[PDB]
Amino acid sequence: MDFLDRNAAPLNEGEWQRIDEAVVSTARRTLVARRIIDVLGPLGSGVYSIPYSVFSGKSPTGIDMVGENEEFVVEASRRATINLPILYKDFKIMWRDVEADRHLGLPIDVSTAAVAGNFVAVQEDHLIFNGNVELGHDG
Amino acid sequence: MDFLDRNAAPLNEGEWQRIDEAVVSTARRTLVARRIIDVLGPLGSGVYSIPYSVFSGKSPTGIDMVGENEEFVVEASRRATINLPILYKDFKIMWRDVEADRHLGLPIDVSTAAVAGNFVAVQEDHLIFNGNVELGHDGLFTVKDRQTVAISDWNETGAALADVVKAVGALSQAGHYGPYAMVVSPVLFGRMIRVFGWTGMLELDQVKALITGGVHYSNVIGGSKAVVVATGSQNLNLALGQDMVTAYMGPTSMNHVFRVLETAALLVRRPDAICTIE
Amino acid sequence: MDFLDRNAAPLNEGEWQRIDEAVVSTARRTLVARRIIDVLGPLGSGVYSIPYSVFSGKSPTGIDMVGENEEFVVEASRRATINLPILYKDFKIMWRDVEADRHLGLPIDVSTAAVAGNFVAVQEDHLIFNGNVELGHDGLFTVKDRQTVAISDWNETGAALADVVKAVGALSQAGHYGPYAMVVSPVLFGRMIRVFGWTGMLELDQVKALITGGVHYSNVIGGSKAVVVATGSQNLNLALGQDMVTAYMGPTSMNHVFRVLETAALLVRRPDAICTIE
Amino acid sequence: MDFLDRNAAPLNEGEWQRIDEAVVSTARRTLVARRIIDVLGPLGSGVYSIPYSVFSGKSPTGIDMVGENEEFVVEASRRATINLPILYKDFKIMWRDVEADRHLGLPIDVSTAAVAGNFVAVQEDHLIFNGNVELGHDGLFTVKDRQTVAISDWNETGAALADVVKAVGALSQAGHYGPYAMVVSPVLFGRMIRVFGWTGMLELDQVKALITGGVHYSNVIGGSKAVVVATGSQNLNLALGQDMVTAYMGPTSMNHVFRVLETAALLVRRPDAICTIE
Repeated sequence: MDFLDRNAAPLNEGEWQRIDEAVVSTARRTLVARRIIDVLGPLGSGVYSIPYSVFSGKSPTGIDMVGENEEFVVEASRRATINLPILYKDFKIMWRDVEADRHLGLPIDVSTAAVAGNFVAVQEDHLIFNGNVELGHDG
Repeated sequence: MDFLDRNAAPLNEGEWQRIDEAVVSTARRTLVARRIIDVLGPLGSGVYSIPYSVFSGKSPTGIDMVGENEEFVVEASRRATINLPILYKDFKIMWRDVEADRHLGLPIDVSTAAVAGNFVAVQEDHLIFNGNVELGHDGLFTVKDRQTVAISDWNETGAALADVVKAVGALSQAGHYGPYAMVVSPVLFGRMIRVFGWTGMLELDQVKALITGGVHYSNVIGGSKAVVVATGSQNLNLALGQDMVTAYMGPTSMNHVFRVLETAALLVRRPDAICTIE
Repeated sequence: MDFLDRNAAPLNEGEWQRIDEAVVSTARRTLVARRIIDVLGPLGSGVYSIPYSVFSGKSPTGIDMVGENEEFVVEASRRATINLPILYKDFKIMWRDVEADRHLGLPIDVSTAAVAGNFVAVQEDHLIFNGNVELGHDGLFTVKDRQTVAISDWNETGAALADVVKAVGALSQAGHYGPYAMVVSPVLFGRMIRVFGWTGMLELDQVKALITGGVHYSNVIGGSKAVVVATGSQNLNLALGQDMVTAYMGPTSMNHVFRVLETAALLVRRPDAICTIE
Repeated sequence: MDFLDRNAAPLNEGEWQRIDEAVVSTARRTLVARRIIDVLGPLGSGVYSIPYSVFSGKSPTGIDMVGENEEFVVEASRRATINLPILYKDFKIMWRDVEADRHLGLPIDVSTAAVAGNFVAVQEDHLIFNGNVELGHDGLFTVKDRQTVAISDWNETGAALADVVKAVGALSQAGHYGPYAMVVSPVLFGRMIRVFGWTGMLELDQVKALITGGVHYSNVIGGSKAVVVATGSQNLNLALGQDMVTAYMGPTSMNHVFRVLETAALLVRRPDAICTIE
């Protein structure tokens, strides 16, 4: 992916792997929704909005030796759409800490990244359960 | 030149070539001044200020069989220098539209850049017609030496031709023969679209036949005003420092911010070569 | 573009050529909007929805001697997105004829395909000009921030020219200079054909001298109304997904059913760039 | 093409050619219908009958997000078939005149051939506009599902324009947008040549601006009647069979005798495309 700048930053891959693992593990601890609800995708950055069918209707099932009838199609009661918001939060790693890890081996204070991961995970859950007014997302 | 980060923005040069085109094609649409007033330069970014002569006065010409007296030198009624400000506006290509180009193929919404280019061009015109108070510039409606003509009620037929004739009168008496050009606020320009007498053409066609440099219009000029110019680099020029260009500013937030900028200013070399009808 | 089964119909490619030309030669003779408004793309099949930016309102341009203030940023009045509907109608080639009139030496009767192309281009116009209620598409005659001019009684001479002048006033006041274009209901267009003044040429041609991007009519515009549009991809685009094409739909009985479709929507990028005379 | 028997006539190629050119050119000067109804074919030779379709009624049009409903079909409302009669007239060339025009140097008299061509073409037009009872053919004034408009007194100023506006209204209601063409009896056409009024143009030139397919006159439209046609091969056709040709038909006395023949028939694919003003 292009948008994700990972080369102008000073941090090595041995830092990135720690930071991402601290985010992933903090999410997997924090989240409730990805227990009750399955992940779809992931789809990449570029999908701004998704078309999705609404079924919301009760209809029978076919039961015959050859199944002549075609009454039994599942009907999309409405084929609506939704736009995918960004949830984000931002955190600083001090230049002192970077230069320390780059000479003295003192590891980055990735607890910042963990705190950001926790806060975005909380916002993900809040979006899912409570919805949001301004985005118009029903929850 | 290095002050514009043509390689630091994420955009490929095809997208640069679409963004510059989406600026230039709205500059050319929007600008009136460059149709009236000749461009001087462009000079490059470094030219922070320009000295210019102001021949506001009149002084006698010699006539002699011998050709000896030296009183008959032209002065410069004042000499002055004017500073070129930066005109600029910022347009903000949001980051996920880049990925939507990268993978969904739907190209970038450069219409932000077009709207910025329009806002820059409108500021260029606004500066040239009405010099900014804070910078202490003067423009064609603020120059104090200029000719003036009392505007009539152009709701009457032929009154716009009459006032144009007055303005060509005053310009001629100032020593400025044509070709004149004129710019009209659109509330009057609409009133110039009438049949005139039985002459078998519009009143505007009379004015365009007399004002052979053409009649233009802009909402930049206040309502019920017009300005008439004895065209040519002899009388007015528009200096360009850096001609209108697009410059990056790095990422601000995740989004990519770009600046459209131009440095230009009006030097009124002959303040008697202008009449405002008002 | 793969979902159209050129190979599953019985028709050979010469018989496809016949019917595609039968569609295109009826579309060209009826499409207005593609002559008023720029085609975006076409984006290709099934590009289901398009994000776009609406730039109503204004904010100040920066003029300063050095670039130090970041307030001067372009932001849309809203980020927006629109759903591309399908326009379609079907026609049913009878299976007998496909080898009956073959041995009459008749080329396949394409007449229903022409009728389908017609009804497609009619629904296209009806969507673009008049919007749609069910899909919620706003059209040129419905978008709420547009300019409006109260129409004069065009039974007078020059009244239509005066209303066109009013419309170009309301567009130019908003900073949208030409080339404009106009589309008029034929009940009005039939009264714009008048000899004007002593000029010896038509009021409609005076308008075309002013509205240089062209004047047109389509019966879709109900009653006495017209719309004047500041042309160009900066102001409006016709979004095309699937450009108009014919698609096979398999047998039915043994008769062959064909579909003609296009997917298109109106991108009102600038509501203020439109004025309706009504 | 055995029935032409061109070798059995005495005439050489240069003697024959002018007889065909005399026929063809007078047909071109006479055939009104082929200006406004498209020729189909010509087909084979003499082919006895053709199947065709009537698309009466007006199904709605598909605007939908998915394309689901299949009701939007051109519903072939009823099948039909028609038989192509021969139209013919015979012209006769005396052996005395042949010999005089071969030894006595005179050019061969062909003044009969063009009169046969004329009486043929006038019969073809009378067929197309008025049908034929004995064959059960119907024409533009006799097809049953056509629109009608009550003709006003075309001695009043503007009456013909107003009635054509009514007819174009009715065709618009049928969903036939243009281009329209129209054919008028001479008694009315001589009433369309008036100054329409202060509009300053002939009423006929108003109608020609509204009826862009052109206005025509013909003998076969008896009395105060006119017809308006939503042109194009999707609404009407003329099917020729054998396009107008001369056949040698064997001596009587020593006089050579020739036949001019035609096989055209009217296909009324959409009886709603026709309005008669009567």
